[PDB]
Amino acid sequence: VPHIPRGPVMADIAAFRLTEEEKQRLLDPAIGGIILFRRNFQNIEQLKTLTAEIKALRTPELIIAVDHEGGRVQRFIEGFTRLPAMNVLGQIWDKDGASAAETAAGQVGRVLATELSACGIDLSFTPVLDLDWGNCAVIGNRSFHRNPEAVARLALALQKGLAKGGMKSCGKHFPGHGFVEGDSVLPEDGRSLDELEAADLAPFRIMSREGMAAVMPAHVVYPQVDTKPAGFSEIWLKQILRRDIGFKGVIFSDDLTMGGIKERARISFEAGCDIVLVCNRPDLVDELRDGFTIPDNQDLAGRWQYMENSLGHEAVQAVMQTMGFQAAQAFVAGLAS
Amino acid sequence: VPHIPRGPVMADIAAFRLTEEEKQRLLDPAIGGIILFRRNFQNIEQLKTLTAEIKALRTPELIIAVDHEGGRVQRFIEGFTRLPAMNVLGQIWDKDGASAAETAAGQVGRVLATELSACGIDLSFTPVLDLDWGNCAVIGNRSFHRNPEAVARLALALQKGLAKGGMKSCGKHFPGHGFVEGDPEDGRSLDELEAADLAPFRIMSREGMAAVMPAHVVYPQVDTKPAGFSEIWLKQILRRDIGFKGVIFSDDLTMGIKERARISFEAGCDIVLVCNRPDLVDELRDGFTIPDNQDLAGRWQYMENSLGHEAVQAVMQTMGFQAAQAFVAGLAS
Ligand SMILES: [Zn+2]
Ligand SMILES: [Zn+2]
Ligand SMILES: [Zn+2]
Ligand SMILES: [Zn+2]
Repeated sequence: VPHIPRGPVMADIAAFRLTEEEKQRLLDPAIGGIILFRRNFQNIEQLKTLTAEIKALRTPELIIAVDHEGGRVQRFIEGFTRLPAMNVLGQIWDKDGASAAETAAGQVGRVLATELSACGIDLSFTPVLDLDWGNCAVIGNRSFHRNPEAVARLALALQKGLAKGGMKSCGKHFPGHGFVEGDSVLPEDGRSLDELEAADLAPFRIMSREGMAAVMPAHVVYPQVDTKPAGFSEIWLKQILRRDIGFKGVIFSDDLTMGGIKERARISFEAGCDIVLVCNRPDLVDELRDGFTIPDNQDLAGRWQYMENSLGHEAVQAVMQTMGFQAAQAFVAGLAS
Repeated sequence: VPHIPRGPVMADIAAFRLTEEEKQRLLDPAIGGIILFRRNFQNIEQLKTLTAEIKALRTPELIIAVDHEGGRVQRFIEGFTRLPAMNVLGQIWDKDGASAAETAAGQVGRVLATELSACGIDLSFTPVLDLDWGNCAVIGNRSFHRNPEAVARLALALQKGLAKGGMKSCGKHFPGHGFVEGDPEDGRSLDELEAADLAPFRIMSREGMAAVMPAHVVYPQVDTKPAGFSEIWLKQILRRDIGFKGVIFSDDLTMGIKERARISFEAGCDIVLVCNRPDLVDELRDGFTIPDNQDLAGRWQYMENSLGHEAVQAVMQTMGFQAAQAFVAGLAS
């Protein structure tokens, strides 16, 4: 079982089980982790088998992630508790007050993460910290609330729940996707940095302070700060996110599928990304990995490691048998109806 | 004032008033219409001035469109009635029953179209006929309902309202954007789409829907080309099988351009949209051959607003319209 450091590329796979070609690809030093999609999911039993065999290829084990937010962003459905859209928690905040909503967000996080950890998943790419300005359809119900104070506190409560199911969090989309319109393309947020500090960046600050492991940048240009999109901007990622905010976690790149690949990757690392995502294009991963120079980043190993699931298979299966977890499942299922 | 047929390209503009360069571009025979966005809107007074000067360049007048659906897809805010997201009407259907929800959809259509016609706009790109399978975030609240029967009936009621404000409708996104994840491939069979997602498109086409926008989605069991570039979807299924006689607008071709345009026309689109990239419109239009389409002129004409300058301003003064505005405003709060 080869001992290889986790590389700075997050790739993906085609269907329900690894091909021999995928096995060889995932052994390349360039690769440190995998993102799964709905096309990789048939049922719980099959997913466990898939994650186990990904994990087995090398050490430290490849990090496995998925987009389980809730509502209309939940890759794995059959055998999982159906998760409410995050705005449902924003609505509880409005109706029953902040305390009830925090408690509810805690439960949602616990159920979401715990069911994924049972299947060998390390991390869910959640929460959305984007504010509901009432402008962006693609975000839409995925946002907790309009108010940055509610988004922050519900995001923290969700994160505590996620940690009870073994997972860290990944905030998105830095520095804020909520103000642009998004219903079709690369959109423009025309506001000043001061305006974003007052609202959209506040949850990112708060979450970073409280141990958020990772961040995904917005596919959005903010011309008052930089004409480069956030994912390709030294200003956003190094000046603002690292130095000013103090964030020590992973910065994922923008999806590099959109020079060529290699050039797109180099620009992302230069802008300050730790890891680059390359999805639905194993040909580009092949092109990228051949003769690839792993850029100098002594912080990469620890950043990957921080996202490893803290819970073992058996401890999570055991806690899923308890009355307390079953009650959490029923509660969370009820918020999704 | 040049007499030029409306070409098969729908282009756009940069800001609040036409530049001299945009005037020259919009005079090119390739262009037949304009889509406006939020960046083109400051207030009602300025919009009227903008549409008037677009209209004045040539005859027949360039068709002007906009994405006013409701909720988080509503380009023009200040001075307009704020429109509810379409799922709000789906929720009324569930709570208060189909009849209340149809009545509500009627009012929303009327207010949406009427306020846009007052500003010189011809068409809103609505309704979304995509089903709420709970899969697609980009559609999200923009969909009426999960059930194809409710989507169809609310889309019909909305369409009747739109016609009272002078507008035809444009159903989207054919053959159905609701099942894919959207935050892309729909892996289902044609039989599965006939059973649900295509039903509203059939119903709406049967009841006189004038236009359709195809999905930026590949359905590999029917064709590995996306719906917008598929002879199978647009000619075999939409024209011959369904019997649709209206406009097929392309999806946004901004992703060379000439080749992308040719494929869309060959696949069966009437008109191609090219947005946020006036450089690509320039590239496209230079030495452009307007493809053979004897139905194009009449298809454009059918989308012209049916109400005049005076007629719409007059109906906006009536008690009945004011009541409609208040009702619709209330659904959006
Ligand atoms: Zn669309
Ligand atoms: Zn985006
Ligand atoms: Zn995203
Ligand atoms: Zn789409």
